[PDB]
Amino acid sequence: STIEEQAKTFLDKFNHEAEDLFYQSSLASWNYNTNITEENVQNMNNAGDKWSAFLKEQSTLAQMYPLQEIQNLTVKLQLQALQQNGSSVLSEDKSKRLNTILNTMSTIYSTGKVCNPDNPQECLLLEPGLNEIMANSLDYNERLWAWESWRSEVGKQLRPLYEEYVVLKNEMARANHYEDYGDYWRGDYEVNGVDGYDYSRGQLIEDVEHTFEEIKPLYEHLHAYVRAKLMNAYPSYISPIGCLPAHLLGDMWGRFWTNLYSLTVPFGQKPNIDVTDAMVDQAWDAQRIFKEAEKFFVSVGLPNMTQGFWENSMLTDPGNVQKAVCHPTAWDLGKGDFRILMCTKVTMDDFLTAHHEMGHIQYDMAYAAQPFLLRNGANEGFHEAVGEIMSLSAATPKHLKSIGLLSPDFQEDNETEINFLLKQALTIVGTLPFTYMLEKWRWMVFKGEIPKDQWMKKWWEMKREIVGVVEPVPHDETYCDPASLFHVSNDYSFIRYYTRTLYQFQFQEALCQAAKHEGPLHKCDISNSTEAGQKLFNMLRLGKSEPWTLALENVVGAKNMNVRPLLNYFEPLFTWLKDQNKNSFVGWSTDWSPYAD
Amino acid sequence: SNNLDSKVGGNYNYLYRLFRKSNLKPFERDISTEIYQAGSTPCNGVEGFNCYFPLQSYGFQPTNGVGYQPYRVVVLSFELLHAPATVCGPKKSTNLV
Repeated sequence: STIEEQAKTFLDKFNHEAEDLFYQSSLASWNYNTNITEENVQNMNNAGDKWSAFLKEQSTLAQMYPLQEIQNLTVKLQLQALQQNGSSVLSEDKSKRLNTILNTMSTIYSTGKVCNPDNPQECLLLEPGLNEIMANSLDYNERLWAWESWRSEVGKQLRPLYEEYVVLKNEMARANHYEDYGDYWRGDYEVNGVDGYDYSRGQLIEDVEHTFEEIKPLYEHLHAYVRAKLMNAYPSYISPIGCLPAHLLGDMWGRFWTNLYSLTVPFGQKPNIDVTDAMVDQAWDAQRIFKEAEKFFVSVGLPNMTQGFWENSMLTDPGNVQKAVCHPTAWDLGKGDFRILMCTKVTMDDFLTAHHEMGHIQYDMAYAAQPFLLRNGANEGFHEAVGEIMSLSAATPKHLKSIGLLSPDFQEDNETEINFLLKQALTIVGTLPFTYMLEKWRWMVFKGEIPKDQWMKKWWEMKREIVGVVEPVPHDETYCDPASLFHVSNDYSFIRYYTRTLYQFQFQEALCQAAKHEGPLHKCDISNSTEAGQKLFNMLRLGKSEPWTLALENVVGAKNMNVRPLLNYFEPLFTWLKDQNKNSFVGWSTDWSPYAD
Repeated sequence: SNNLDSKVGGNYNYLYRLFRKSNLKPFERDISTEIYQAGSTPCNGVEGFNCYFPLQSYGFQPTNGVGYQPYRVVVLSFELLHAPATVCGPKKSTNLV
């Protein structure tokens, strides 16, 4: 009768039919990624297109149930995705061309390559090849050759594709009553219909900006620390108060500095925490890595893993005949069938990735009791954050010595922790300003504040100001840096990494209050404490059926992101970087350039 | 029964009644396929806006989760009426002396 009763009738029947197709859509998508066959590539596209068009066919009857006459929060949040009609709100021309743009940018991203000037017969693909060379190369010219020539053949080719990427996505957002496509992902955090818990879309601009200011004192000391070490390597192109070259950042696009740890080692005479060689002594294999990971989830108070999870998991790649993607990924299928696609070697990172990939499933099993349209992460940042919170305490010497990996003779002090914290900092600290930079620059271009000619003018200007990075080769508006990103070309959220670090450290800190751990965060171990999984499972089971600020408040008690857990986790490093930077200049200046003398 | 009543590709043989205009009484079996009318839009056995087919088929495959796995349930209804009792419990005989 009423709109609340009419829509609930449509949403109850839709949850049954959508769960059947989406599960078969992800099942065919799972079977192909793990095993390469000609039958699975057809079933993946067929089942993927059926469920994609199934929501478009049902959205005609779903858009007739407005959210103003419905007082149920669940019914409104389920129709929120069905109210968006996808390609239907766009015109026939703008909808079909948009799919071509997103597919062409992915083809250029996958099939792009940069040939070696020294070896004309050797041309390395982007992934892994160009990302691997930029990872391990310490040379100035060897990095710049593949760094500049890429955006010439690729980045310049992706400029007209990025032009349609800004216009065609804004037409869909404006049809959804959104300001721009930059607000489309600002609508991922959008909350309406609850008194006091509503979240403003424009508030996210101030939210990530207020957090980045608190990241500055931790980042200024590390950026000046890395710049001081790289100054002795290239005194001509690197100023002590200046900015670092863009091709020396340690990888292709500048995402992670992790591979610069070798030069930045705090103490060469002190050990660091590594379980890679320890797993060799304990003799644990891919079957025992997830086996020892389930015992951790049971001890902390989280639900166990079903036999179908551990038996049907994909632990490696059985050659080229049936090929499995080695990039760690956790696919959510449905009906209690959860699996993880990863190539498992013996390393310290694979053990941390084990709790990371299972953390997705650990979150997936929590909300399985919710309706299908209510089955999802509350945002795009909570997906990857729930995995890391289990790996933060798993790398602690308390749990490692309890399971036997880390030898008890290992000395744990300030010298040994700073070595391990800095190795993880370049993965953590290095990501935050670069990620806050790229998404903020997209919000301005999608809005129109930046003219087409100033795209790179504002990009490199905001790059010297935010991450303190200057270009070796000046780029005009013809180049486009963000278009080559995996998230932008594939229409994915790249800001999830900036929010994860602030989400993952909050989720870890608050559980340490129930785990009876105080002081720095890395010294906290949630193992054997059952109250950790009890307070965590209550948040993980809600999903997006409740406001993401509400579920966040149920644990840390805060409605926004906070940098305080980032400070105390690196506190031994933050106080150590301040001591080493006394002879250098904290911060950076935007007036230095390697090609300007 | 997940190794029996479920198969690859789904098992549509087992259905259920998702929608009904009211709640059934105990020991009441209703096979009516009549379309549930959610709103004031007329249905009369014709699908459309606020007209939805109540019966739904369970997705059954061997990979389903434990809570979602198909289970064969046999409910034993014990009814004592005024008529004399027929079915009795087991009688186990012993040796004779």
